[PDB]
Amino acid sequence: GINLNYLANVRPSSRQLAWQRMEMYAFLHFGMNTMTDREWGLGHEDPALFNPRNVDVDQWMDALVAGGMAGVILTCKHHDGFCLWPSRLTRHTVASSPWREGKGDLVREVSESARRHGLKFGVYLSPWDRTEESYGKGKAYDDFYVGQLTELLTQYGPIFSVWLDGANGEGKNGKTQYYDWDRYYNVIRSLQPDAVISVCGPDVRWAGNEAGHVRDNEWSVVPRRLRSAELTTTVSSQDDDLGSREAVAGYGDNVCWYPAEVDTSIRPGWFYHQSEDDKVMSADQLFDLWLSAVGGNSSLLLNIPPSPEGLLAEPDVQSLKGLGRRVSEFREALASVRCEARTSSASAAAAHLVDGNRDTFWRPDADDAAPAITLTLPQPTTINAIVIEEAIEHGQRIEHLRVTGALPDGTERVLGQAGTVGYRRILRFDDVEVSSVTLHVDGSRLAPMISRAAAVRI
Amino acid sequence: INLNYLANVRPSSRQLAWQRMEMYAFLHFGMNTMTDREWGLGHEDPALFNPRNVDVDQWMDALVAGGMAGVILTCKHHDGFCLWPSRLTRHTVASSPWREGKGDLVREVSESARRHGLKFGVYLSPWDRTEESYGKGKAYDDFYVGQLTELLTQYGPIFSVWLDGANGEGKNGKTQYYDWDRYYNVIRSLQPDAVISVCGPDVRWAGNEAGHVRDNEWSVVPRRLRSAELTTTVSSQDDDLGSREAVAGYGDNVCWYPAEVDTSIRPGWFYHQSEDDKVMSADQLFDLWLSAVGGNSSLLLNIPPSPEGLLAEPDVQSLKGLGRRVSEFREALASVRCEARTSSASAAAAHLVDGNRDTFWRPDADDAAPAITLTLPQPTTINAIVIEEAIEHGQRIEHLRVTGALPDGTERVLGQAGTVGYRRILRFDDVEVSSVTLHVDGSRLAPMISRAAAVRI
Ligand SMILES: C[C@@H]1NC[C@@H](O)[C@H](O)[C@@H]1O
Ligand SMILES: C[C@@H]1NC[C@@H](O)[C@H](O)[C@@H]1O
Ligand code: NA
Ligand code: NA
Repeated sequence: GINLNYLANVRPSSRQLAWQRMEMYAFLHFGMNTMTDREWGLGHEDPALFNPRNVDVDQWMDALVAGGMAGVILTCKHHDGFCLWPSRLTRHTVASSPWREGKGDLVREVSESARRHGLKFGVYLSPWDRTEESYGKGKAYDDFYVGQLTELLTQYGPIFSVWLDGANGEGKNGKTQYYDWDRYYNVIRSLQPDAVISVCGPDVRWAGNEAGHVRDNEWSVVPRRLRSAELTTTVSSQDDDLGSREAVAGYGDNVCWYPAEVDTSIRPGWFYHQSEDDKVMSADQLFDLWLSAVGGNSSLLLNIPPSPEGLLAEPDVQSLKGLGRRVSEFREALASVRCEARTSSASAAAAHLVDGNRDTFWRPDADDAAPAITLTLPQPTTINAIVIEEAIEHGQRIEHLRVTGALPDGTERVLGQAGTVGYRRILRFDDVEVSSVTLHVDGSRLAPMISRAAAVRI
Repeated sequence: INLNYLANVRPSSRQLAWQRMEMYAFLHFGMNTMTDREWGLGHEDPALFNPRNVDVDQWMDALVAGGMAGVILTCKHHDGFCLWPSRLTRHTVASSPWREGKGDLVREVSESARRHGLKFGVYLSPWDRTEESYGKGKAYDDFYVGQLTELLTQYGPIFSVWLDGANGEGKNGKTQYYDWDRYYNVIRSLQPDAVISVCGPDVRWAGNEAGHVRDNEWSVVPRRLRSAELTTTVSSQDDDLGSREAVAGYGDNVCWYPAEVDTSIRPGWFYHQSEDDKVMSADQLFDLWLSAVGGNSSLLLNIPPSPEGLLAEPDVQSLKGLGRRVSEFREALASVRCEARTSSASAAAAHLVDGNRDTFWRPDADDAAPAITLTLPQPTTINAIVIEEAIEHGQRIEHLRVTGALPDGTERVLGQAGTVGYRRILRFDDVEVSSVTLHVDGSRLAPMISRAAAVRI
């Protein structure tokens, strides 16, 4: 009652695959709310309030390179409506502020610094707008919104992500703006075709919470309706199960590649509050989050907000530095781990599991009824995770994995189990000394294609 | 008019990769080959599909000698006979005596194209004169998506899915409103790198099937053109689709949708022995290649195999001569020595002459007369200039005048063109010159030019 030949062959586009390989990148919420100490601004704030001191975006970018970020998404306009560049379409921008004597352009500062530091740059441009007078008027706000997309996507170099937040607090009897999303997506495709359009867009799906929670099973192949879920019995982005066989079977081919992005902040708020400088996630908590998301088929978008004194604050910088060192050490441990890989079938391809090469993989024969990989360590070694990666250019297929370990006395234990793998599963467990592990890939949609398997000590 | 928008409309990665193929082949083959028809009536007996000695390697060798980059097979034409054993119908090769009923011509072509280094594409006719669900609405969308799913998952990477808008039902036949959006989700999800062509958003049917190339071909056109073959009107046939006058009213409702000129080596698309004396010559095919690949148009050239299983000798000879003339042109081109000088931004003049498609010259924004002079080492007989825009970043040139400085120090106007886009090849009579100057005197914002050359074809 399920079409595996379709589901098992749904694949990322070029832009989705390149985005997936970024793994973790940063959010920067900065703007009028940094000055008023707000999470949501009421709107119509006086631009005179936007006077941050000593802004030094290279300090921001140095910290994000120390945390191993692949890129940065700036809030160019948040829901309050204040624009961080001198848009020709509104006076509610940095050109009406005293910052840099009215001659400032923070989108220009950030995008040029990001480029010098080897970080890709993306833009957040809030659909909801509490200041713009055309908002709630229909086509007039669509024209304004498209004009501001055109400014951001033509004047600031390559854009890797356009992030379209669905949050809207108009509520009961407030303004109604039916956005022309289709029109917006033609603007973004035409002007930055390599960008991913995220959240209220077709390329990247909001994981469904903002607390850093990661699903036990995260399917990148989901009903196509989820691309509309944030745009205006219901299938919602927050649902735990979006892509099981049970959930998707009745949609047939009305399914697509729409992979999750887990967005969360290093502080309780998105914007900077000095009151929260003792509530900054530590390096160890950030690394547990990175292991959970980037080892859970979810890209990680971590926000770190600059203060009204122009900097990323010292606790945040320390946590970023710590996170980048933990991830650098883990990636070197992964790259350098040695073991002999043996397989249940197709032994000629076993070496593709342990070659370091994300474009080679092992695929069991179609009649291998118990696909498995055994990784034998050079001597008894203490491990506490396995890492497995599917060659997702060709689809996402794994549905269950059981991991067993053979201990040095030759007895065996089950170390852990997982459902989905996708871009990467990092299955963690208690520290255990083993001579070998066996990954039993005992549920899959058609034969799985695995580009890496490893046993490691985090 | 909004030049900051229009001058920045760009191809997607798949559209850029497709444009770099330049020319590739169509193979119209199937039931109509056996019935000697251009359009089949439908419900033909599969026993009539009995070609002798089908040898797809003979076809792919001939396409490699013609310099094709890939091949698009008619997997199912309007008559509805399928060249692979689909599970969705019995109107296929499985019900024919070919290959004792155990054949798959889509497999044979796709595997032989891969062995020959040719990309593979699929033509799957939306109009179907046999399939029972045609005209019922969603039941035909289910059949059609089933067949896309077979073709896009069983045969390796697919570079183009070619969705013909031709339909001969007429006023009292069957009515089928295709679910195009559903079809595009199927093709994007199974073959994301494929370009969806004709009745699709990635590649635009040029609007004739005679090999005619527009004087001005804009890849940036009103977005409504993507729906023009899907059912004052704007039509794919209009000579002017993208001038400032035609597009200004549309604002941002424009997109990148580049033209493909499709035509056949014979008067018909399928093989007719009667047309064996009507095969275009190598010289005719190479004039068509210069016109289209020098006219911001991809060229899709059909060569039809016969009921005897092969591309016929005149076709092979024409393809061979075409490939020889193209290779000689590419070598005359890579052989030219010239110094480039520019009107502004001299630091990037060398990007015009480096052979690198990813470097370009762009004049300064206040250069009022952008120009390139190409000086030859000694007087040299030429008869074309080649100029390419860096189309990854958009299409901007609107007019070009080419002058020649002769060895006596006098000068002439050699020719003029409007658009450039991927490549303009501007041809003129043989002339001996010391240098040429490409005066790019109309553009949407500052143009970005990745190649300028003067050559003798
Ligand atoms: C990333 C978060 N998305 C919801 C929005 O309401 C919050 O203010 C942050 O921008
Ligand atoms: C390529 C041509 N497109 C129109 C169709 O009616 C013809 O038979 C050919 O297939
Ligand atoms: Na590998
Ligand atoms: Na160049």
